[PDB]
Formats: sequence, C-alpha cells, structure tokens
Amino acid sequence: QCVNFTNRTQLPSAYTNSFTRGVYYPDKVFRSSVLHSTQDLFLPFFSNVTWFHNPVLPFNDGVYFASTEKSNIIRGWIFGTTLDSKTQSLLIVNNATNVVIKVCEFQFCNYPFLGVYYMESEFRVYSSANNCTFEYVSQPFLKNLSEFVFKNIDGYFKIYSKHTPINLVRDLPQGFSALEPLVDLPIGINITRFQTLLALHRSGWTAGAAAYYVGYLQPRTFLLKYNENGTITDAVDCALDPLS
Amino acid sequence: ETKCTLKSFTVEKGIYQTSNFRVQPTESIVRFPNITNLCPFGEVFNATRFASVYAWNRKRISNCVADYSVLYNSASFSTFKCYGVSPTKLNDLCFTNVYADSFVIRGDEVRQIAPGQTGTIADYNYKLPDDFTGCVIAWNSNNLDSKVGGNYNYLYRLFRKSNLKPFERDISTEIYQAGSTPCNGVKGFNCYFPLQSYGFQPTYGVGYQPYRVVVLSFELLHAPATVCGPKKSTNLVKNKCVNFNFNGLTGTGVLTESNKKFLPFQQFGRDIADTTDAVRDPQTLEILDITPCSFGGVSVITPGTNTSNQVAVLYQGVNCTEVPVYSTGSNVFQTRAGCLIGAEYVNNSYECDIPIGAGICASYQS
Ligand SMILES: *[C@@H]1O[C@H](CO)[C@@H](O[C@@H]2O[C@H](CO)[C@@H](O)[C@H](O)[C@H]2NC(C)=O)[C@H](O)[C@H]1NC(C)=O
Ligand SMILES: *[C@@H]1O[C@H](CO)[C@@H](O[C@@H]2O[C@H](CO)[C@@H](O)[C@H](O)[C@H]2NC(C)=O)[C@H](O)[C@H]1NC(C)=O
Ligand SMILES: *[C@@H]1O[C@H](CO)[C@@H](O)[C@H](O)[C@H]1NC(C)=O
Ligand SMILES: *[C@@H]1O[C@H](CO)[C@@H](O)[C@H](O)[C@H]1NC(C)=O
Ligand SMILES: *[C@@H]1O[C@H](CO)[C@@H](O)[C@H](O)[C@H]1NC(C)=O
Ligand SMILES: *[C@@H]1O[C@H](CO)[C@@H](O)[C@H](O)[C@H]1NC(C)=O
Ligand SMILES: *[C@@H]1O[C@H](CO)[C@@H](O)[C@H](O)[C@H]1NC(C)=O
Ligand SMILES: *[C@@H]1O[C@H](CO)[C@@H](O)[C@H](O)[C@H]1NC(C)=O
Ligand SMILES: *[C@@H]1O[C@H](CO)[C@@H](O)[C@H](O)[C@H]1NC(C)=O
Ligand SMILES: *[C@@H]1O[C@H](CO)[C@@H](O)[C@H](O)[C@H]1NC(C)=O
Ligand SMILES: *[C@@H]1O[C@H](CO)[C@@H](O)[C@H](O)[C@H]1NC(C)=O
Repeated sequence: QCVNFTNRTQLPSAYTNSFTRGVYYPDKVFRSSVLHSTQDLFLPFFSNVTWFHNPVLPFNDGVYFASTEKSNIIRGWIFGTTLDSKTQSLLIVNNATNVVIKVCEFQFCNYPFLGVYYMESEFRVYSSANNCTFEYVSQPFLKNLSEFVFKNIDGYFKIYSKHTPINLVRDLPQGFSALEPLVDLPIGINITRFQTLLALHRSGWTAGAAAYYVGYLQPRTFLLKYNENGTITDAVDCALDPLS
Repeated sequence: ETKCTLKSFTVEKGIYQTSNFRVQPTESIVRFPNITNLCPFGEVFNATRFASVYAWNRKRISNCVADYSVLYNSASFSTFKCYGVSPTKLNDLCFTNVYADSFVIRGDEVRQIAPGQTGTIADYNYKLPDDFTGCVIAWNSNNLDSKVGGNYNYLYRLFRKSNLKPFERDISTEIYQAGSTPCNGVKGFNCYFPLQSYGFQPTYGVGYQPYRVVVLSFELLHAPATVCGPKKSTNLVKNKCVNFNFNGLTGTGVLTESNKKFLPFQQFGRDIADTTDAVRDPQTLEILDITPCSFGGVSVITPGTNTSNQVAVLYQGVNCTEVPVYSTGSNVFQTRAGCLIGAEYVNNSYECDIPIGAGICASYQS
C-alpha cells in the first residue's frame, strides 16, 4: 500500500563528540560502594557520533540511539538482514497508546512509512506477512533527552533506556547517566542492519525535522563505581590514556 | 583422640588441636515467582464449538505457563492419550512452543487419529507422522454438537485422489472426478462432492455421537523456550542453616532478613571476591541476607597424663549457641576465642599457665 516518493530527501548528516554517554548496567547484580572492573561491549569514550537532520544503517555489534526529542514524532524501528519476505524481520511501533512488536517476513517497499490521517489510522509499512511466529504487546514507551541501547546476544534482543529533561540547545551535555535495563526478547534472528520510522503527515508527506544521534559499540574494559545505593555514578575507560 | 594424634601413651600438659567442627544443613527450600500467564487452554477446550475435521482449528501457543496437572487429572475427558512424552512428567519436560488442532469426529473415528493410521479421517482429513510428540484429548459433545434435527454443521473430506501429508489442511472444494469424464465444477455421471456432512443426533448410538478432539503437539526449535509447566515453590525458613535454590541459583547457609535497599530491577547482590551475599525472594520481593554455616577447630586442654585424666574442650570462633558427648557436660563459658566446655570462670587472676586466647587462659587446681 506504500508507494514511491519523488522528493528524494537527504538528511544533513554531521558529526559530533560522544563524550562520556552511553553507559548501562551490565548485569542484574547489586553491588554497594565498590569499584568493579568489567570487560564488555560498550561505547568508547569521546567517540565520533553521527547526527541526522529513513536512511539504511548497519547494526554491527550494537547500536546506541539518542534524541533530544520534541513531540516524539519518531515512532518505530525496523531490524533484520534483508527486510523482506525472504527473511524474518523485526518491527517495533510505539504510538500514544499500547506499543506493539512483531517478527514477521514483512515485505517492505522502497519507502515504508506509517502515515497519519488527521481519528488517525494508516499503516502500510509492509505488504505481506505470511510465515511468522512471535508477536508482543507492551505499555507505551515515551525538548527532552531520550537514550536507548539496542543489543542482540545469543538469540536475545535487549533494549536499555533512559530519559532526562534537558535545556541545552544543540549538542550532547557534559553529564553522566547510567542506563537501566528495560526489555528483553528471547527470540533469535540474524539482525545485522536496521532502519528508523517516521510519522509523516499523509492526506503529501511532511517530514523534515528529524534530528537524532547514532553511535556504535565495541568490546573493551571499563571500571565502574557503585555508590551506597548500588547505582552507577562514574566510569573509567581502560584503553584511552596512559593515566586511564 | 589426643593420644592417637600425638602417637603416645603419655601426654604432657598443654593444649592440642585434634579435629574440626562444622554445622550441617537441615533441609532444602526452593522459591519461584508467582505462577501467571496461564496458557489459553480453557478458551480452546471448552469454547462455544469446534471447527470441522477437514478444516481443523489450528492454534499456536507460546509465552505462557502450561499447567498440565489439572489437564491430566481432569476426569471429564473421555480419552487422554500421549504418545511422544510421558503425561506425568509433562509438568517437567517442555518444548519452546505448542500447536493445538481442534475438531469434531465421530466416536468410531477416535482411534483413527494415531500415527501410521489409514482411513477417511486418517487420510483425507488429517495425517500424523509416526514421530509425533504430544497428546490427544477427546471428549463427548453429543449434548453440545449433536442436533435432534440432524447436525449438518460438520463435514469430513471423503473423496480425494491422494492422501493428505502430515500437518496439512485441504480446503479445496474441487468436485472429485470418479470416472474419466472431466466435470465443469459440478457433480454428474462420474463426479461427487469431496466433503460429506455429518448427521449427528442425540438418538445416535455408541460411536455415532460427535466427539470434540484436541491434539497438542510440542515443538522445540533452537529458539529460546517460552512454554513450560509450572514450577513448585516451597516455603522459606529463616535463622536455620539450610540449602536453598532461589530462582535457579543454589547455595548453603543461614538465611536471615536484611534491610539493604535494592533497585527495582537488580535481583541479588554480592559483596567482594564474587560471593553471593543477598537475595530477593521472587514471591514477596524482600531483601534477605545469607551467611555461611558455622565451622571451626576444636582443641583439647589437658593438665598432663601424669596428673589427671579430665580435660576441657574449646570450639574456636564458634558462637556458644549451637555446640552439639559433651553436648552439655559441665558449665559452659563463652569468650572471644569461642566456646569453652569443662571449665568454670573465676574472678581471680594468676600467672598464665595454658594460653587460651583473647587475654584469658586456664589451669588446674579441677
Ligand atoms: C540513597 O538513597 C536514599 C533514598 O532516597 C537517599 O536518602 C534520601 O535523601 C533525601 C535527600 O536528603 C531525603 O529526602 C530522603 O529522606 C532520604 N531517604 C532515606 C534516607 O531513606 C540517599 O541520599 C542515597 N544515597 C546517595 C545519593 O548517595
Ligand atoms: C504473588 O501472588 C499473591 C496472590 O496471593 C500476590 O498478593 C498477595 O495477596 C494477599 C491477599 O491480598 C496478601 O495477603 C499477600 O501478602 C500478597 N503477597 C505479597 C507478596 O504481598 C503477590 O503480590 C504476588 N507477588 C508479587 C511479587 O506480586
Ligand atoms: C569524525 O569524523 C570526521 C570525518 O570522518 C572527522 O573530520 C572528525 O575530525 C572526526 N571527529 C573527531 C573528534 O575526530
Ligand atoms: C496504537 O494505538 C491504538 C489505540 O489504543 C492501539 O491499536 C495500539 O495501542 C497501537 N497500535 C499500533 C499498531 O501501533
Ligand atoms: C511458509 O514456508 C513454507 C516453506 O517452508 C511454505 O510451504 C508455506 O506456504 C509458507 N507459508 C506461508 C503462510 O507463506
Ligand atoms: C522528558 O522525559 C523526562 C523523563 O521522565 C520527563 O521528566 C520530562 O517531562 C519529559 N519532557 C517533557 C517535555 O515532558
Ligand atoms: C544466521 O546465520 C548463520 C550462518 O549463516 C546460520 O547458521 C544461522 O542459522 C542463522 N540464524 C538463523 C536464525 O537462521
Ligand atoms: C523534500 O523533503 C525534505 C525533508 O524530507 C524537505 O526539507 C524539502 O522541502 C522537500 N522538498 C520538496 C520539493 O518537497
Ligand atoms: C472448561 O473451560 C472453562 C474455561 O474457563 C473452565 O473454567 C472449566 O473449569 C473447564 N471445565 C473443566 C476443566 O472441566
Ligand atoms: C609424675 O611426676 C612425678 C614427680 O614429678 C614423678 O615422680 C612420676 O614418676 C611421674 N609419673 C609419670 C607417669 O610420669
Ligand atoms: C565477678 O564479679 C562481678 C562483679 O563483682 C560479678 O558480676 C560476677 O558474677 C563475678 N564472677 C563470678 C564467677 O561470680
């Protein structure tokens, strides 16, 4: 039901600094006022994070996404290998109500999208879903900063999240904030490349203000500090400087 | 024991270390989170009605707890036959998900549903491979599906050139061509309807009544499992050296209540050198503390074989509450060095004779 588009929009992709953001809880273990050294797959300190103003991007090990979001125009996510009926494709949709997740051989078009009819009902991202097994529904997820980490380990999709109110204009702030685990999916797919949904006004799609940050993860060793309450308050990257 | 370890028939005055004491665990406890998200079986077994046998209703069951105890122990089911796995251990064994096939067949057709079976239902309606794992449950539905005027809502496939492959539904309404004369989609000289409707009535005899049958098949593809039976959770006992199995993690110790403040997602804590030191019960969400069961060495205080034969016993670093032949013995003293049995504490003070520890020591007078 989704068709071609003539206005070949291009996103003004710039670069900026990652600073010390993107730290999550690696395990469900409580610890109190200690310094624990852990070797895992993180976002290296002071890295090169890409900024966008629906491009195709690789997944690699894992993907860090951030948005100083206004009005939550961005809605969903697509994951998979080929994003067609030939391979299982994971789909996530978050609207103002109960959010939904599927894994089906969705046959996406060249420009899949939701579309909003202004009382709203428009959903033509895919065209067919014939063979598929798993489905899922859960509570709603979401000017203000929202940070998400997406990982996939041994048949286990993993979503970590964090939210903060922010007042800085453009760049990432010089702050520290650990990321709590949010959702796990014990389903095995070969996800290696993903997408990003948009809520365009269809009645002529009007989607021009789509700014968000994307970064990639690598394996390395960190040193985390736990306070009395067992919340991560500081971290040190081992392979950064001689001092580190 | 002192003579044996020292390897002599004479013992000089002193204190000697002979063996070790370790408290033993009493019983086992296991706790698991609340049983919830029951698999949707009642809505299938005891629904309004069932689908036809050639159009059998297929359901996929995943992400739920599959309680089979009430299913197996239900006495309202006419036939409950499991081929692949033992019904009694179904609460233990589990595959990643389940398939349900529900339909209505005549009473005589119940035995037709089995691996390696041939028949109208067994060939033209549904087929089961000889490697099938799962169960078949059949029950009477004469009071529900059979109609006094004749139940014609259920049909079975009777005319087909070839038998159905296992796990396949044929809904094609092509008119079977009995002879060599092709028919233009209708019956005729050598053509008839492949599907035949039932004539179920309450007046029908044994085996002629409508029976609702559900076949459950278990499949365990390499994807992580979602369907498993309920797990029994025992009760918890505090202040007793026991061995526990909290939500899959096992350990031995005394289990007390603790005031630590966890965080709404982290389950259990640990202190240093990777030793478990706190757990949260999945049932009540309370922060409990764990302490290893007591142990220590034992020492024998003697004044010398030449003098006497009575001795005292010291349990090192052991609380003077669970000591237990000297379960009671003489008066029992508690000191920073442990617990002392066979000696009495006086208020005097002399030169030290047999060093005990923490500033105290013993001598012979008793
Ligand atoms: C650990 O968490 C506790 C609980 O929130 C913090 O103690 C609170 O501090 C605020 C600010 O003074 C008080 O209003 C609350 O009454 C305190 N709650 C208590 C004592 O239960 C504590 O500050 C935290 N530790 C840190 C931040 O290091
Ligand atoms: C586990 O199930 C019980 C259901 O019995 C939940 O609530 C219990 O409700 C009874 C009656 O209202 C109370 O007497 C119990 O104290 C409740 N249990 C607890 C642990 O508070 C119980 O909440 C469920 N467990 C969780 C973690 O939600
Ligand atoms: C990020 O990459 C761009 C080009 O790839 C480069 O010009 C820029 O210097 C990089 N940023 C940092 C902080 O090195
Ligand atoms: C959107 O909201 C509606 C209304 O509750 C509901 O279908 C669900 O929560 C959402 N559906 C989709 C497809 O996002
Ligand atoms: C699913 O795939 C099988 C091949 O493995 C095919 O025979 C079947 O028709 C497919 N089902 C659907 C609904 O597309
Ligand atoms: C952004 O998210 C934070 C996290 O809860 C919330 O406090 C804040 O109100 C949100 N921003 C707006 C404009 O609502
Ligand atoms: C992912 O790819 C590997 C190698 O090509 C394959 O063995 C595996 O089965 C694939 N995963 C799934 C879920 O099919
Ligand atoms: C094309 O789309 C971009 C953003 O999607 C917008 O900025 C631009 O004005 C559009 N151009 C036309 C001709 O529609
Ligand atoms: C029939 O199914 C209903 C579904 O709610 C259930 O309540 C009832 O106990 C069932 N009857 C049995 C198991 O005999
Ligand atoms: C015990 O001691 C006394 C005096 O010290 C000595 O005469 C005697 O032989 C000793 N007996 C033994 C068995 O050592
Ligand atoms: C030693 O003296 C204290 C205080 O005078 C008294 O409480 C204690 O009972 C005395 N010890 C004995 C063995 O009587």
